[PDB]
Amino acid sequence: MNSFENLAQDVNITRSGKTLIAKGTGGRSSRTGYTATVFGANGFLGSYLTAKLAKHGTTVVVPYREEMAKRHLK
Amino acid sequence: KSIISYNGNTIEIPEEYTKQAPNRDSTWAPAQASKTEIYKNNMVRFEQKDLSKQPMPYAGIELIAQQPVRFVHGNTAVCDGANHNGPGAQGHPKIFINVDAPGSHACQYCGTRYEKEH
Amino acid sequence: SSYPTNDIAENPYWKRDHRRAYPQTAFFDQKTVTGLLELGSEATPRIADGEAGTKALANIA
Amino acid sequence: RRIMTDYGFEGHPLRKDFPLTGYTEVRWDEEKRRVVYEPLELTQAFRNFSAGSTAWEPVGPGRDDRPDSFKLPTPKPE
Amino acid sequence: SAALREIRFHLCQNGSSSAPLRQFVKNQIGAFQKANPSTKVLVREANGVKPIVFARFDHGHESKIGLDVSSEKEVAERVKSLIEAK
Amino acid sequence: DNVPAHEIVSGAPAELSRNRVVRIYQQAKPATQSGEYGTFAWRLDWDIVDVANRWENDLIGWQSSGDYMQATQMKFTSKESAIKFANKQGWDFYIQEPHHRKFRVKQYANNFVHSYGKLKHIRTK
Amino acid sequence: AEIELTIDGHKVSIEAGSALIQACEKAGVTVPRYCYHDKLAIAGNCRMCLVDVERAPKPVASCAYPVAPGMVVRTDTERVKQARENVMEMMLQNHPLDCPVCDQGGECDLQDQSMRYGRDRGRFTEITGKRSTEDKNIGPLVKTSMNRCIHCTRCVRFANDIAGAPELGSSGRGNDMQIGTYLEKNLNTELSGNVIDLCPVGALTNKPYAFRARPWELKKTESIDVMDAVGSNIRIDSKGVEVMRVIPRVHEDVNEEWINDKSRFACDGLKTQRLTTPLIRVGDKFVNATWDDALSTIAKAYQQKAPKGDEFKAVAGALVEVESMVALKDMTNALGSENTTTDTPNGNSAPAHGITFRSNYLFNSSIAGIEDADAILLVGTNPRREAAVMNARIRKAWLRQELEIASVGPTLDATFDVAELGNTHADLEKALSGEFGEVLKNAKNPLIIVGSGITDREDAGAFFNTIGKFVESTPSVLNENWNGYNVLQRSASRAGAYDIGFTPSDEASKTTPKMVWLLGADEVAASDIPADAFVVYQGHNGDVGAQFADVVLPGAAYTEKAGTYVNTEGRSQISRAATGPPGGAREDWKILRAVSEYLGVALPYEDAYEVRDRLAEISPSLVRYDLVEPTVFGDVAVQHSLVGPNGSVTPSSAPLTETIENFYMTDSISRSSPTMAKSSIAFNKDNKKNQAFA
Amino acid sequence: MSQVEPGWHFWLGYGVDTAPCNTPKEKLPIRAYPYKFQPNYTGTPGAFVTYNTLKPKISAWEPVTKQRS
Amino acid sequence: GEHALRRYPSGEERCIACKLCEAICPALAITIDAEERIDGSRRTTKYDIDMTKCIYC
Amino acid sequence: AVEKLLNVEVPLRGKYIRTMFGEITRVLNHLMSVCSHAMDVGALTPFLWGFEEREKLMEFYERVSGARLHAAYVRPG
Amino acid sequence: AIIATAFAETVKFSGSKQELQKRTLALYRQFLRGAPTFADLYEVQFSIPTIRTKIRQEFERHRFVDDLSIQNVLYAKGHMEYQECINFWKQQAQFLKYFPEEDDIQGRHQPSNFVDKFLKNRA
Amino acid sequence: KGYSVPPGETYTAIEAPKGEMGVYVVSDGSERPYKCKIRAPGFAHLGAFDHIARGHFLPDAVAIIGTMDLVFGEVDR
Amino acid sequence: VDEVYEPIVNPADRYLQHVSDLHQYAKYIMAALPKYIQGFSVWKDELTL
Ligand SMILES: NC(=O)C1=CN([C@@H]2O[C@H](COP(=O)(O)OP(=O)(O)OC[C@H]3O[C@@H](n4cnc5c(N)ncnc54)[C@H](OP(=O)(O)O)[C@@H]3O)[C@@H](O)[C@H]2O)C=CC1
Ligand code: SF4
Ligand code: SF4
Ligand code: SF4
Ligand code: SF4
Ligand code: FES
Ligand SMILES: [Zn+2]
Repeated sequence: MNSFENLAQDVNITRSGKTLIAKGTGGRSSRTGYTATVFGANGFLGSYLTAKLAKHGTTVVVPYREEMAKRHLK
Repeated sequence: KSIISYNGNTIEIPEEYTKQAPNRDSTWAPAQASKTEIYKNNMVRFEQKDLSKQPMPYAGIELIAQQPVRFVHGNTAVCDGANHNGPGAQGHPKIFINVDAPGSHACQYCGTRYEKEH
Repeated sequence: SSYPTNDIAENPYWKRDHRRAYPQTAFFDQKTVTGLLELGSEATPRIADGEAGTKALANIA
Repeated sequence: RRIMTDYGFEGHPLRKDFPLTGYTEVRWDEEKRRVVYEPLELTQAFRNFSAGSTAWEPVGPGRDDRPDSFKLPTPKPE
Repeated sequence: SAALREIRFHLCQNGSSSAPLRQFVKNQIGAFQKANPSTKVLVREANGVKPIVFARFDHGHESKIGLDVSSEKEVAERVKSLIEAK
Repeated sequence: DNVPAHEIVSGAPAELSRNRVVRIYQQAKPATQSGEYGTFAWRLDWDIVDVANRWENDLIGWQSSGDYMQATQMKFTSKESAIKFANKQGWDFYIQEPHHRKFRVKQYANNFVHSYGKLKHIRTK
Repeated sequence: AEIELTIDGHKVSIEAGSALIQACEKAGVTVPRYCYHDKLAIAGNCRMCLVDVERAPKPVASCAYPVAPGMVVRTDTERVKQARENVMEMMLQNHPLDCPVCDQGGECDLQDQSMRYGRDRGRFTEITGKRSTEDKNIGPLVKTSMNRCIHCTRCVRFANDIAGAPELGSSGRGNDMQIGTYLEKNLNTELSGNVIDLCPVGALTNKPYAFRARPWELKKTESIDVMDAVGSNIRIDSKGVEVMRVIPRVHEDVNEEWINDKSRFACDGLKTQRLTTPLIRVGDKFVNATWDDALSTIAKAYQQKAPKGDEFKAVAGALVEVESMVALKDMTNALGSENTTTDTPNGNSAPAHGITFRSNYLFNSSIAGIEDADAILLVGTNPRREAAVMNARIRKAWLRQELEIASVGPTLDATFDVAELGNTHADLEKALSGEFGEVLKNAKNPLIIVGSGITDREDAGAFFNTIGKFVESTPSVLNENWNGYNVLQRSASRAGAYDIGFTPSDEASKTTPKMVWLLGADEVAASDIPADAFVVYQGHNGDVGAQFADVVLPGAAYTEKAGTYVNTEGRSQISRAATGPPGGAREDWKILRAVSEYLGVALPYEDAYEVRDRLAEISPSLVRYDLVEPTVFGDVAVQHSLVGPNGSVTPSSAPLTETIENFYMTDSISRSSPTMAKSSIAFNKDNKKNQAFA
Repeated sequence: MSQVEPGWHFWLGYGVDTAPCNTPKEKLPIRAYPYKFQPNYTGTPGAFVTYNTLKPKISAWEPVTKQRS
Repeated sequence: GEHALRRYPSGEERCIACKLCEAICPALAITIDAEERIDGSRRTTKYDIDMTKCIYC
Repeated sequence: AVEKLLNVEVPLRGKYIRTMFGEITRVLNHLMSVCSHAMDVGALTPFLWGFEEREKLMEFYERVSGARLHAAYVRPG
Repeated sequence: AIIATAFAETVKFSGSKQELQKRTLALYRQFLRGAPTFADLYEVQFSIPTIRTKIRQEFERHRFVDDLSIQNVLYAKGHMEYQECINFWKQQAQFLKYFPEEDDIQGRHQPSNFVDKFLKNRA
Repeated sequence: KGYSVPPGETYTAIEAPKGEMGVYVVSDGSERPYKCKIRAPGFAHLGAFDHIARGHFLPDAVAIIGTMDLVFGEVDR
Repeated sequence: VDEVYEPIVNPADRYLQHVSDLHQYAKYIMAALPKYIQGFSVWKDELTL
């Protein structure tokens, strides 16, 4: 099976008070519970970071300027 | 209306779009999610979007309550939601509703209500 | 529709249930064919009468 | 050699113990810049609906259509 | 090893190997309980198991020795050895 | 022993051989129906693994799964064939034996027998 | 004695006097049916079992025609097929086209037998239409759409014969004959839900499940019924993560096609008020937390508090597995404690009947032995609220046999004539050495059924000493062929608990605890746990025990784990997981293993096989699944445990009180049910719908 | 083409010989709600946002605390 | 072509959650959930079609 | 195949419809095949001539079944 | 006729372990000789020694099998894979299924004891 | 549930426009097939490509693929 | 057309003579190769060896 290699646990509480219960084994259809916002996701490091975050179902919000530079992130 | 998010922040949505339908504010079933619960759990996908143009159809629970009761002379009322204006069946199966009891009684396919002339 | 199937009086379904009148799949091992050979068939019998033919069949079974 | 299946496919699909969806799936990994084979996760799980099979026997025994030349002979009673 | 705190006897109900242990439980169980008044004596049967005794001393340390012998006396000496070899 | 290890040539994953458990059982006669055709076949089904069985999707609410054997159900003619196949594929199994109804004589006349004493109960039909 | 007959050429043999349909079932010949059921009396009203007998000119009913020697039956020929077609024509004459809106769709005998044995199209086109019938209100559990009634009389026969509810009947005459209560009344019984399963049509349906699912959508898992120590065998029907319904399963030695209403309708509580994440008490509030943080807090509490010996208390409640209790006991003993305890009123002290021999806390005259019964004594038990299916069995025996039943306890609205003769220990001894004692002595299969509420008294030794003396004094109650000393348990975990030795020392009985781990334990009173103690609730629903707790660990319910459950008889049964547990919940023995490792100990097993081996090491009967064992030490047990150490106890004169003040709302899953709440408001004797003025 | 009102989308397409201008009153559908024609809004903020009309099947416990009296 | 849920001239919705469309669908594109409405009617709370699964049959 | 297993007889009108449309389908297949063979060998114009006739027959498919290509029209029975 | 491809081998089930021994050793030799070709054809980011290490690992996996027919099937499938690799039929994507070790470390938390798996719900 | 087909098996074929198209069905008495193999006419023809195209130049292979009339849904199924 | 007339006929009745022929044919094959043919089976113009 797949695994959540990024998480140490499946019940994670944020510093703002949100309870995040991970759903699944750790694949595409899995969800960590986390939401993220990567502000330079179009670029060189940001692409790899968003890939690693969304591999396990972290909801990435990608702010973008050029509609065409971002398409490879979907 | 302002909806408190799970991360502690506020989600401001107008009142027109927190209604479950334009003709009903509340839910009509237990397992039905409220619009506040929908926004609170999916606002990442509603953010820059227009709520004016999303689907918001009218609820039938409130439209079938506007339809008046039908009256019959007997213990049975027969319902077949036929068109009578075009060919074919175009309705639901023919159903016979008992109406001896005091109140009104609805069909199971449509919510047309029947009474025993009293 | 067609007449003998749309009729309302002399039309029992079991007289036109062809699905449940399906033909069986006949299977013939070597035992069953030497019976047809040593003995005969219901069309051309070559078997004794009574219990004698019964255990003659049983000797092939 | 294999003719239908993928070039490194492990398993023989039409076996009854092989599941409908198989064991693996594929995606494009942006890190590795490669099509990667990973275990299976479905967003909607398969729903069989074979549990609604009829509890009553649908079709009885058939009809004997052997010819009399190939039915064994009933011995005469006496 | 501060004390015995649970004894568990296992035995078939009609097996050949368990007749000594059966006799032991029938005759001496009261004396056993009186000699060890603070223990949990648990006789538990099931068809097909070989006779055996488990002792639990302290902090969940447990010892066991099988009771396939040919006399009630052998059962008694073996149980006493397990309750002494803490 | 000396049962062949067809698991080595199956191409299947090894987690089936090492981690999973199957159940071999006859389908219980339903209480909702008096039919019995679903019975008489020996089903083989995989037990649940908790983390991968079912979870709801956050987008539209579908029930997602990670278990690739959650809808598979083999059907056999007899208990022994199922056990042989399981052992050949290297699966650990539990055999759930079937519970059949108990035979008891049933008479229509017993509904109308004579009561010498006080009537135990008044029968409708 | 068996006879011989021929059915479709096949020769078969059954006892004489048997019905023909039974012979056809033994011969593998399928015969239709709507009104025949193996457990109900024979009615011959559907006229669908018709077959051809050479003796008779007309076709005869298989359900009613007795089996005779040398009879020849045919279930194949044209007369039979035409008969079935005609009967289904008439049956579907006035039947309503409700198949889409009917909850029996997909599991309807009418549909399937119309497809198999009936016509393809109907010839009913009359302009005056079909019959109509008004819907009845018989309670919040059974929903009525009585246009669909086909007048089989299964509901009436069940309610009047098996359940003892004569309020349901057959009013009217002819085509206007209507099944129901002639006036608005409720179907007040703890077995009402089996009416839903017996009706082959959707005239009586489950109300909380009313339109939730269809049968083909459902995974069907064969599992075991907690909510009572009967161990009723059930089929859990699941749609993904949601458990939709629970229906019975055939086990002729346990529950015999039936389950009670709690077992059927408390499934609504597995999806509300559940524990999905760990919680830490920071004050008056609970704060959601991780698993590492909660187990860290538990370890820090253990090290801050330093509980010496028996100051660590382990409480196990109803609905708990055996694996969980074994792990909790191993942990509690590795931490140096022997204060394993049950959630009963007198759980801090060991049982008066002792746990040395299994015969002392089990139903030794097994559930199929009630059928053998000639005399029964009920001491401190209402079997209608404790093991209602066993009450149905007692009735079944009483209706067909000479069975004389007495009771010492509260006067109980029974489904049989019960001959009440006291409420005190004085009256028990009076009865046992007076008249009913000789009734028991002269009997060939006498039963003395003692309740667990007796164990929940202080003066329980007085009782068990009296009953033990009477047992060892009377041969008929204890022979080499029959043991009549029976203890009826009301919760599903007590037998396994006593099997593994989950009872406290008397050294621990008098200790005030410093840490209290309470596992599925919702019956605590707020007086049994000190105010200054660190408490750890482990369960699946937040009802009582989690309110008290300082740390809450979410666990798995019986629908979410494959556990071992020991029933009253001593029958070990294995469940099966229908779903996985919700959220961040876990299997409970895994929780105890993890928290062991967080503490200064560690259990020696790591997966379920090693836990099974540990169960075998504790008691090998816990892995002989579904086998009810005899015992060779009945005499020894009654002499050692019941009579010996209990002579010192003096009896009270406090009257015996009923143990289960509400059959509904008995445990966490039921007290979290809204359906049980509705069924507790309704089905109250103070309501006019539940009492017929006879 | 999404801007073409229904009825005309069928007439334009040679489905019906009569336009919805010249259709009889009885062939027209009866509506108890106001008709709102909205074309395809893909590529815009008015694109349809899908969601779950249900709530979670398993309801969790809202923790409330009690004191040991 | 594109799918649609119809109403009666009442305005009430025709669907009654019988789940025959969910059952016959070869692509398993339909997903349905239902319960008892507040007015006692058999009506759906969930009706979803994945067009990317549907075959338009 | 399923009718041979079911032992049911299709009516005469259904047989005639199946035959007529099987030959319409044969016309469609040959219009694709011959005029793609031509295109691959180099003749471009027959493809575009024949595909209009394909459209004219696809309209009959659509009028009988509702689909231009995948009719799901001829069924068991 | 329909002639075989480049490195095809007719399916011939040995009736002896001693002959299948030689066949397996020859196949091992062929894999080792072809590993440079596997590194050139598939744009491989790692050593030829690594490829040979992987070959040896996959040949050790089935070292203690004793049923002859299972060994015959394994030899046949090994030759199938050799023909699929040496003739450039596979792509890099399928060839690198054998090499999950060479791809970078999959995250931080990879459980190997009980409490890890418990906190991650894998016990 | 569907209609339940009698148990058995059949290979039946038609003169499809591509050739002899066949279906080997097995019925287990159930509503679902136990086995359905499609004998596609293009499978055999593309298998015969090796025998037919040997000795030819590449422009002729195009004509051979075109006269086999190869759609690959049927080849690969 | 006022009334459509279609007789009720069993589709298997069309095969009976051919079925007998296949039976005889299979008997010949079984008698020619008794070392090899374990059985034969016949259903609706389909002979299996
Ligand atoms: N790459 C390197 O070698 C090093 C990088 N860094 C830093 O690490 C980060 C990595 O960026 P890198 O990996 O270099 O790839 P990029 O630098 O190409 O990433 C640049 C990102 O910044 C966004 N951006 C730039 N200017 C603006 C602006 N004015 N408004 C909004 N968005 C803007 C770009 O959006 P768009 O694509 O729309 O322009 C793009 O997403 C940067 O902070 C960089 O300074 C530090 C040391 C070395
Ligand atoms: S009872 Fe059966 S036949 Fe009658 S409406 Fe319901 S599903 Fe249909
Ligand atoms: S209500 Fe249901 S069970 Fe009772 S007679 Fe009518 S159909 Fe039968
Ligand atoms: S569930 Fe499907 S088939 Fe049933 S009424 Fe609704 S749309 Fe129609
Ligand atoms: S594929 Fe489309 S037309 Fe066919 S069942 Fe699914 S939704 Fe309906
Ligand atoms: S089963 Fe005999 S008449 Fe109903
Ligand atoms: Zn209606």
